[PDB]
Amino acid sequence: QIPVTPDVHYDIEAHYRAEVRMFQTGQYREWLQGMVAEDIHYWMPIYEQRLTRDRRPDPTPDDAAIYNDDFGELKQRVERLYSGQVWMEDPPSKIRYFVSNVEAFEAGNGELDVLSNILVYRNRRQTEVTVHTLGREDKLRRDGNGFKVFRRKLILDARVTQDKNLYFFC
Amino acid sequence: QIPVTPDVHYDIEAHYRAEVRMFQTGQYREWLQGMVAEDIHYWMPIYEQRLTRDRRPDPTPDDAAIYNDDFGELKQRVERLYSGQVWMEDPPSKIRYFVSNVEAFEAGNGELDVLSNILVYRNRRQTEVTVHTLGREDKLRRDGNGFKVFRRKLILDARVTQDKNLYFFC
Amino acid sequence: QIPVTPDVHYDIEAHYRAEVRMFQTGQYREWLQGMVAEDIHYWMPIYEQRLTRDRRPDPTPDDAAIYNDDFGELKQRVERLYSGQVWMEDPPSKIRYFVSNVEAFEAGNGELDVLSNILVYRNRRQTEVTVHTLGREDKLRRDGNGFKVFRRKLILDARVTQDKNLYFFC
Amino acid sequence: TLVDTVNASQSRQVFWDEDVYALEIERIFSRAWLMLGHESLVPKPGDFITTYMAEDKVILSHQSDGTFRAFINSCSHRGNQICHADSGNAKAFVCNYHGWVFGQDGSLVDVPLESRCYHNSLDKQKLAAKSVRVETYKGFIFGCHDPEAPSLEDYLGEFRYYLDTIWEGAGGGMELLGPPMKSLLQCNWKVPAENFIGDGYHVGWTHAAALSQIGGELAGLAGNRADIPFDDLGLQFTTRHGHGFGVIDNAAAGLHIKREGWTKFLEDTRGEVRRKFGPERERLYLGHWNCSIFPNCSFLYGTNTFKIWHPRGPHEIEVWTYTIVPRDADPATKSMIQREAIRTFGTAGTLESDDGENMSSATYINRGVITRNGRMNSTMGVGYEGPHPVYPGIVGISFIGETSYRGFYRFWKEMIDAPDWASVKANDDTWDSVFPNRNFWNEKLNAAE
Amino acid sequence: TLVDTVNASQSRQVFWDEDVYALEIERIFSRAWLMLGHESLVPKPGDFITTYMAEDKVILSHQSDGTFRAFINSCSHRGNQICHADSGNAKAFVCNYHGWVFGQDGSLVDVPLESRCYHNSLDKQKLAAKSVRVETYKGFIFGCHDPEAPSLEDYLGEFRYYLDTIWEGAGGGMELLGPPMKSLLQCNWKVPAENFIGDGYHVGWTHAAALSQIGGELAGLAGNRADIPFDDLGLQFTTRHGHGFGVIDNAAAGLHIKREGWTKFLEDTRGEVRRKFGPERERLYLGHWNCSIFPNCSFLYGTNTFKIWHPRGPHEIEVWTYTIVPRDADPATKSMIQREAIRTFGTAGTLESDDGENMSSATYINRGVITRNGRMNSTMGVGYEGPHPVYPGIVGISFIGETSYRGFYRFWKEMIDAPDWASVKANDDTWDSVFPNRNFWNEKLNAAE
Amino acid sequence: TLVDTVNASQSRQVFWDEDVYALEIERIFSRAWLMLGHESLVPKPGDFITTYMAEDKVILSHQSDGTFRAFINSCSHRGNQICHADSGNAKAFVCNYHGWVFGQDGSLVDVPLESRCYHNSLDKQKLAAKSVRVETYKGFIFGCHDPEAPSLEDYLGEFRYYLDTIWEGAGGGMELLGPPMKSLLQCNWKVPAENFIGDGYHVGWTHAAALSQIGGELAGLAGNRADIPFDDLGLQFTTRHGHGFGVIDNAAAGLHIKREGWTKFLEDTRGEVRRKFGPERERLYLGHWNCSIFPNCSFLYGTNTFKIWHPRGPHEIEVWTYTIVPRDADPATKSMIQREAIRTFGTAGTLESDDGENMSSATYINRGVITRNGRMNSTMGVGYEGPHPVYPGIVGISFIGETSYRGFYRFWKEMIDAPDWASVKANDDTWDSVFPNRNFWNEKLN
Ligand SMILES: c1ccc(-c2ccccc2)cc1
Ligand SMILES: c1ccc(-c2ccccc2)cc1
Ligand SMILES: c1ccc(-c2ccccc2)cc1
Ligand code: FES
Ligand code: FES
Ligand code: FES
Ligand SMILES: [Fe+3]
Ligand SMILES: [Fe+3]
Ligand SMILES: [Fe+3]
Ligand SMILES: [Zn+2]
Ligand SMILES: [Zn+2]
Ligand SMILES: [Zn+2]
Ligand SMILES: [Zn+2]
Ligand SMILES: [Zn+2]
Ligand SMILES: [Zn+2]
Ligand SMILES: [Zn+2]
Ligand SMILES: [Zn+2]
Ligand SMILES: [Zn+2]
Repeated sequence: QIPVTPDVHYDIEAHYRAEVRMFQTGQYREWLQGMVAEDIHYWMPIYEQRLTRDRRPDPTPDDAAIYNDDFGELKQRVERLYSGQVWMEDPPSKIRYFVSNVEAFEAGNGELDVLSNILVYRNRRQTEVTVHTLGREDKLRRDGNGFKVFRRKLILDARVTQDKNLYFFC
Repeated sequence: QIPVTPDVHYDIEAHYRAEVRMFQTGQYREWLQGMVAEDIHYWMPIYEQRLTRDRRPDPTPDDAAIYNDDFGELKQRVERLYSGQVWMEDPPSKIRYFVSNVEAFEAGNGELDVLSNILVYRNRRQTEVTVHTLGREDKLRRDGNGFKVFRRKLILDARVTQDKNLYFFC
Repeated sequence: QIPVTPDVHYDIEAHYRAEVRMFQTGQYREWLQGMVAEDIHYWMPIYEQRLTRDRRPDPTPDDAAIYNDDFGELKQRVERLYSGQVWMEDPPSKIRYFVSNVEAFEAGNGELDVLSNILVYRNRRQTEVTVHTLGREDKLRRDGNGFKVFRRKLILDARVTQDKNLYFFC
Repeated sequence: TLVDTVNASQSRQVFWDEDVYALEIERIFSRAWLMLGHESLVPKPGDFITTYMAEDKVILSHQSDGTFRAFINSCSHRGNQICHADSGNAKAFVCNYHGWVFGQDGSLVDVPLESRCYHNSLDKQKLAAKSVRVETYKGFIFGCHDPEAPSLEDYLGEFRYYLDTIWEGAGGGMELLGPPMKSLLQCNWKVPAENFIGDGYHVGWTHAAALSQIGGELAGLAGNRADIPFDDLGLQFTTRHGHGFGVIDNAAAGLHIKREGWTKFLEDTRGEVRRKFGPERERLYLGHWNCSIFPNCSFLYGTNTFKIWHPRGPHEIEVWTYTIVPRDADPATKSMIQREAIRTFGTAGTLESDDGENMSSATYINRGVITRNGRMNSTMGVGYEGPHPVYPGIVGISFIGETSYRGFYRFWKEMIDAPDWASVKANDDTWDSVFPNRNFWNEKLNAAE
Repeated sequence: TLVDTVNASQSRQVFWDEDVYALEIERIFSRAWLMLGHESLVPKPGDFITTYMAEDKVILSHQSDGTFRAFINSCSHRGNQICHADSGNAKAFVCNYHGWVFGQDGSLVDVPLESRCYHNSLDKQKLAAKSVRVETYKGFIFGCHDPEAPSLEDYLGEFRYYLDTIWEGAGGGMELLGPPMKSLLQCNWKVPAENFIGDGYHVGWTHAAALSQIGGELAGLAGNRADIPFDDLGLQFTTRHGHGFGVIDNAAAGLHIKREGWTKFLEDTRGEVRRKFGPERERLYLGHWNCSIFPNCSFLYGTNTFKIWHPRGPHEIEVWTYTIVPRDADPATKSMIQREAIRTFGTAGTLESDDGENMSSATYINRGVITRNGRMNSTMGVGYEGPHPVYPGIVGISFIGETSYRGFYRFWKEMIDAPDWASVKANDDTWDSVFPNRNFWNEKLNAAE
Repeated sequence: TLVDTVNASQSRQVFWDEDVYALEIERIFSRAWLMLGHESLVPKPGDFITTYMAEDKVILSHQSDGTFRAFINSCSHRGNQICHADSGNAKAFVCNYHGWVFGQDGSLVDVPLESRCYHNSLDKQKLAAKSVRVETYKGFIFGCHDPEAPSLEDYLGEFRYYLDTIWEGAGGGMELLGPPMKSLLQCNWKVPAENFIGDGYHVGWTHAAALSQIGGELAGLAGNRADIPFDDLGLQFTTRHGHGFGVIDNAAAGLHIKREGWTKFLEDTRGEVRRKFGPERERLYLGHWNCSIFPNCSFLYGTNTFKIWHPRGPHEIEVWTYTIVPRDADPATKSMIQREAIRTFGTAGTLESDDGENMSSATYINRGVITRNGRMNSTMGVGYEGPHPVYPGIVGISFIGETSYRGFYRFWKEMIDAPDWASVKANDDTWDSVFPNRNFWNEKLN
C-alpha cells in the first residue's frame, strides 16, 4: 500500500510515455517484446449496470470480457495490424492517448500496483471521430533496465461503446 | 510570485492525483476532512458573455454562483451523496478527471497559489456522455504532511452547461 | 537520440505549462518574445489520405500547409489578436490545452528534440464547443532564461477540420 | 385525443411528436405571453439583456423614457445576429457582419456608406428588426408575438389575486437577481412545467435524501408516509389560462438552513400583508409555493428559485435559472437567499440534480412507437376540487394532487384546438365545467368546525 | 419499386429512406417476432433483463409461477422509465419519479399515498404497463406486439427443421451467455442482417488477414481463389418467413485455435445427432453456420457468436453481442468458447473490426441524391436454386451465394406490402413462385453419383 | 415568394428550410455544372482524385487515352464506397467489401468468383458505376448529372469573356495546387457563395484588423469611410447563368506582404494581355477579383485562394480550399502564392477566420419561427447598373455593391422554378428584364 518515491514515479511515467509512443507510431512488435511480459493477462471485463442493492460479485476473468488474452493470444492480435491485409486500416487510423493520474504503489517482491486514467482519441478517414475514457489497473515488475506489465485490467466507462470497434491497445 | 521547487511541485501533483482518486472511487468524507480546511471557500462564479468595451467588474462571492459554500455547506453536499439514496445515482455515474498544467506559486504564511486545467468525463446509464473543461485556482496550505485547500475558484468554460447537472467536486 | 534526464524533463514540462498559460491568458506578445526563437519555422502540414501501396514522400514545407510561417509572419498572426478589432472575439473565445506524453531527447549542440500530445478544447458564445487533438514535434534550444523553440511541427489528426477555424497556437 | 379533460389523461405524443411541437410553436409560444425578464435585470436607461422567446433570440432594452421595448435579435440585412452579449448598457446595437446600427427600439438608425454606396435609396424604415409586443406586471416583463392577444393583466386574470400576495405584498414586491444559470436539458418543456406546477407528490420520494438532511418542517415528507395529514398541510390552485400552484403552509423558509434575514423579513411584513389582502392570502404569504405560469415560466416562492424553460425542439430545452427576492429586503438577505436558492435548485443544486433524469427519461422513453402511442395518468384528487368561496379559480384539498396538472393540460388543449384568441375567449364562462363537483367546498367548510 | 424479387435487386432507399423505416417499424418490428433473449439470461424466478424491441424498451422477467412475461419499460403515470438496470432479481419494479410499484408482469400493484391523495379512486387495472406477447422456442425467448400474428412455432415454421439440429442437438440444446457487448454502429439494420444471413462471399476478401494467420480449414478462403470448389464445400438455405443461413462443411471449430473442448463435444455428440435428425442434418451439425433469424437476430454456429441488431433510426443500430453455447458442454468449455467468440466477433474482434466500415459505408454513401436513386445487385446463384427433396424450403448450391439475400428481401417486400398477417397468410401456397427452377435438385442429384 | 427579383429581397427560408434544400439538390446540383477540380490535380494518365458533387461522392480519373471521366463513388453490388483515398494513381478501383474491381471510367471490369458463384449470369455493362458527364474549360474540370443540360462552355456563356482574361491570359493560364484544406462550417452553402460573389461591403468592416496591419493600397478600405470614391476604385459584374464577380483596380497583390514573384509576373505578362484581350480586359488582369461560379464554386484572383462549398444539408457545408496559381510562373512563385493564400484565406487564415460567425449566425438565427418568416435585403445600388457597351452581361458601378447578389438569386430563382432546361433555355433573350435601366452606361460614358 506504500506509494512509490518521486524518482520511481518518473520511471513509471516515462515507461507509459514510451509505451504510448509505440502505440501511436505502430510499433506493437517492439512493445510486445519489451514492455510486455510472457505471463501477461490482458483483461477488459464487461461491467453491466446493476442496482446498488444487488449483492452479486464483480466480473471475474472466467466471466465475459472484451479482452481476456494471454501472451500468445495477445501476440495473435498484434500480427493482424502487421501481416494482415485489413482494408479498414489502409491507411491506419490515427490514434492518440492521453495518460494521466498515474499513481504507483509498492506491492512487494519488486512488483508495483499502478492506477491511471486514460483518454483515447481516435480519428479515421474524413470526419469520423470517436472518444473513449478508461481506468487502467496494472502490475509492473522490474525486468532489466526497465519495466514489464504482467497483469493489466482496463475498466471502460461507457456501457454502450459508441464506436465501430475497440481494437486498440492500452 | 515565486514558482515552487521541483520537490514541492511533485507533492502538489501527487496530492491532486490522490484527490482525483477519491472523487472517482466515491470517498468524499475522507476528502472533506483530510484534503479540505475548515475555513474553506468553495466558489464557482457565473461568468457572462460581455462586450470588450464593458467596464463592469468581474463576479464576486456576493454575486450569483453555482458553488459558494463554506465548510458546513460543503458537508451538506457531501452527505447527500453518501448517506442518502438518490435514485438518479443508483447505480452511480462513472466520472473521470484529467488534471493538467499544475503550476504552483509561493504565497505568504507558507501558502501556495496553484493554477490547474481540468477535463471531466462523465458517463452514466447506457449511452449518456458529457464533457466539462474547467480552470481551477486554489490556495493550498501545508497541513503537515499533507496539503489542505482553503480557497477554490472554479472557472467553467462553457456558458450554457450541456449536462443535466454540475454536481461533482473539483 | 538519448532521452533527457529527470531534471531537464521537468524544466521542459514547466516551460510548456507556462507556454500554455500564456495562450489561455492571451499573452501572445510575451510568448513570441520569450518563448519563441527568431529563426522559428511554425509548420502545420496538410496530410492526405493515401493508400498503403502508394509510395509518395511525406509533405514538405513547400507543399500545402495550414501554418508555414517564419518569426515575422508569426508577429502578423499575433498582432491581429492584439491591436485588431476582431468581432468574433468580442468577447474573446475560451481555449484550454491539455499537454501530455511529453518526451524530450538530446539532439546535439544544446538542442532538444521534444515530442508531445496536445488536446485543445475551445468554447465560445452560448453552446458552441469544438475539440482538437494533435501531435507536436519540437526542437527546443537553451538560453539565458530557459528555452526557445526554433522548429515546431504540428500534426492534425482529423482530415476535415470540424471547426470554424484553426486559429490558435499549438 | 392529445389530452382528455374528462378522464384526466394525456397522450405520450405530446412530449415527443414533432407535428404537435409545430402546433405548440404556432398556438402557444406565438400567442401566449412569455417571460422575458424583470426591471432589475435592466434597471437603468440603456440597459439590455439577450434572451429567448422560445427558439427566437430577442433583445429586451430599457428605453430613455422609462418604457421597455423588445425586438428579434437578427439583422434585416442578411439575418446575422445583432448582439451576442448576455447583458450590458448600450444606446445602439451594431451588427458585426457589415455594421448596420440598430437603435434601442430595433429601428435601423444608421448604415455605413449610405450616401456613397446605397445612394440614400435604402428604405431604413421598413428594415427595422421585428419588434416584440412588451408588457409588464409588477416589474416582471413579458413578451408576445400575436396582435390579437389580450393584455398581460387579462392573460393572468384570476391568477393575479394570488400573484399580488407576493409580487406586491407589503409594498416592496419582488425582483430577479442575475446573471442566470444556463444549461441544456434533454427533455420536453412541459415535463419541468407540469413538475413545478403541482408535483408535491415527487418531493417526498425523489428528494428524500435532501429533505431528511436539512430537517426542519419539510423533513416529514421524506418517503411520502401515510401517517401525516396532507390535506391540512396545504392546498393546490389552478386558473383559467392554465396558471396554477401548490402551497405548503408555514414552510416558506423550509429549505433555507440560513433563514435569519428571510424569516425576519416575513415576520415584519406579514402584519401589513394581512391588513392589505387578508388572512386567507396571509396563509399563502407565509407558505411555500410551487408555481408555473403558462406556458413556460416557473418558480418556488420561499426557496426563491425562478426558472424559464426555453424549448429547443420537442426533445430539448434550455433552463434559465434566476433568483427571485423581495425589493425591500436587505442586500445581505438577498445574497443569503441567492446562495440558498442556488445550492438547492441551481445547476449543481442539492434538489434539482435529482430531477435531471425524471425530465429526460419521460421524454426519450417515447422514442419507441409502441411506447409513445400509450397514455399518461393525471387523476390524483379528481372530484376533490372545485370553486372556493374565497379563493378564485379551482382549488384542491392537498398540494400533493393533480388539479394543476389537469388545469395546465386543459388550457393546453384549448390553445392547440382553437385557431385564434377569439375562439379561446369564447370559453371564459365554461372553462371549469370539466370540474364537475360544484358544491364541494360549501360542504367541506360547513361540515368543518 | 423498393425490392424486385424477379430480377433479384433492391433500391438504395431501403438503407437510407426515413419513410421506409416508418413502414419497417409498423409492418415488421411491430408485427413479427423479435429476439428478446434466452432463459439462461433469466434462470431463477424473479430474474429479469432490460432489452430492446427495436426502439421500444422492454423488461423481460422470469415469473414466480414459472412463465416468462414481458412489458414496455415505461410507467403508466408520466411515462418515466421504470427500471434502468441491465439485469438482476426483483419481485416488483419501482419507478424513480414518484414510486409507482409495478408487478412482475407489468401490472400496477401499488402506489404511494393511495388512500391519502388518490382516495382509492385510481383504477390500477387499467394503468398496467403495455404487456408484450412472449413465447419460447428451445429456451430462446421471443417477443411480439401484434395479437393477430401467428405462433412462434408457425413463425419459424419450416425453419424449425434446421434449428432443431443445433438448438436441440443430442438432447442438450444451446443457451446464451451474458452480459452482452453493447455498441453503436452507424448503419442500417439490414446491412449486418443480410451480411450474417449468407455473405460467405466477403469472408475471403474482408477477413483475409485473420483467416491466413489462424490457418486450419478456413485459411483457403483468403484471397478469393477460384481453384477451390465452393459448391461442394458448402450450401445455403432460405425459408418461407425470411429465415436463412449459409453452411460450410466440416468447419464447426474453424476459427477456434483453442477448440479441444468444443471439438471433442461435437465428436461425442455427432453420433446422437445422426440418429435423431439423420445424416443430412448431421452434415450441418459438423459445419459452420451464418444465420439470421428475421428480422434482426443473427448468429454464427461454430464460431458461437450471437448478435441482435436494435434499430435506432434508419442510419444507426445498437449491436448486442451474446455468446451461444451448448447446455451439456462443460463449464470450462463454455468459458473457452466465450473467449474465442469474443476475440473473433466481439467489440474488439479480430474479424468484427474489419466489417465496421463495410456496414457504415453502404448506408452513409446514400447521403447523395444521385447515389440513393440507384440499385443494389443480389443475383449471385440465380437459376441454381430450388426446393430440395430432403431439405425443406429453398436451398442454394454454395454458401458463397445470395439465395438467403433474395429470400430475406422477398419476405421483407411481402411484409412491407401487406397491411396485416391475413394478407401474408394468404400467400402460404405461392410464396416461392419467384424461384422458377423447380426440378433443379432432381436433375442435379441424378447427374451426380 | 422565396426570392424577389423586382425589389431585390429574399426570404430567410432560403438558408434554413428543408424542402427548399430538397428542391435545390434536385433542381441545381443535379442539373448544373459543378466544379470537380483541375488537370493539375490529376496530371498524368492514371491519376485520380475523390471529390464531391454536392452530397454525392465521385471519383474523377485521368484516363490512359488522355480524356477525363467521372463516376459516382459507390459499388453497384451493395452500394459500398469503392475508393477512400483523396488522390493517387490507379488503373482499377477495388471495392473493400467483396472485391468488385472497377475500371478508370467506372465500368465493372471484373468480379471475384464470376465463373464459380455467378456462372457468368451478370450483366456487367448495366452494373457499371453511375457515370457523370465531364467537360473541361482551360484545365478546369466540371461535372454534371443531367444529360439534357447544355455544354459547359454554353453554361459559362458570356462569363467566358471574363474567364479568358486570367485562365488564358498571356498564354499559359492558371492551375490548382493541392492538397486542399477540408473543414466543416455549420452554415448554408449560399452564404459563402453570396459573400465571395460580391461582398466588398463586409471587407472594410470585418477585416479592418488584417487590412490595417498589412497596410498598403487595400488598407484604406478598413473602417468603411465615406470620403473615398468607391466608384473609381472598382466595378462589379454578373452574367446570365448566375455567375458574377467584383473587381478592385490594381489591387491584385494587395493582401500579399511578400510579392516579388507574383507582382513581377503580372508586370511581364500585362503587355501580352493588352495585345490579345485589349485594354478593357487588361484592367481586370491587374485588379483583384472576387468571384463565385454558380452554384457553389468561388475564388479570389490576386490573393489566389480557390474554394468549393460542398453542402451537407441546409445548415452545414464542407469547404475545400485549393490554391489557384499561374502555369507559366516559376516554382518559387507558385509556392510563395500558396503560403500567402493560406495565411490569408486558409483554415487558420488571417481574414477567413473573421468570417466564421458571419456565415453560421446568418443560418442558425433562423431556428426561431418568427425570425425565419422575415426577409433579407440585397438592394445596395439598385438601378445604378445595366448593360455595358464593351463588357458583356450586366455591370455595376462599384465593387462595394449587391449587383452580383441580385444576379445570383435571380438565376437561382429561375433554376428552382424551371422543371427542365427547356424552360430555362426559353428565357435566354429575356433574363435581364429585372434590371430596368438599359441606357445607364450609354449616358454615364457620355
Ligand atoms: C414542486 C416542486 C418543488 C416542491 C418543493 C420542493 C422542496 C420544498 C418545498 C416544495 C414541491 C412541488
Ligand atoms: C457471414 C458472417 C461470418 C462468416 C464466417 C466468417 C468466418 C468463418 C466462417 C464464416 C460467414 C458469413
Ligand atoms: C469578398 C471577399 C473578399 C474580398 C477581399 C478581401 C481582401 C482583399 C481583397 C478582397 C472582397 C469581397
Ligand atoms: S448582416 Fe447584419 S449588417 Fe449585413
Ligand atoms: S412517472 Fe412512474 S411514478 Fe410518476
Ligand atoms: S459492395 Fe462493393 S463489392 Fe459488394
Ligand atoms: Fe423536484
Ligand atoms: Fe464478416
Ligand atoms: Fe471576408
Ligand atoms: Zn519501459
Ligand atoms: Zn488475472
Ligand atoms: Zn467507450
Ligand atoms: Zn495530500
Ligand atoms: Zn474566497
Ligand atoms: Zn460544461
Ligand atoms: Zn521557459
Ligand atoms: Zn522546418
Ligand atoms: Zn481538428
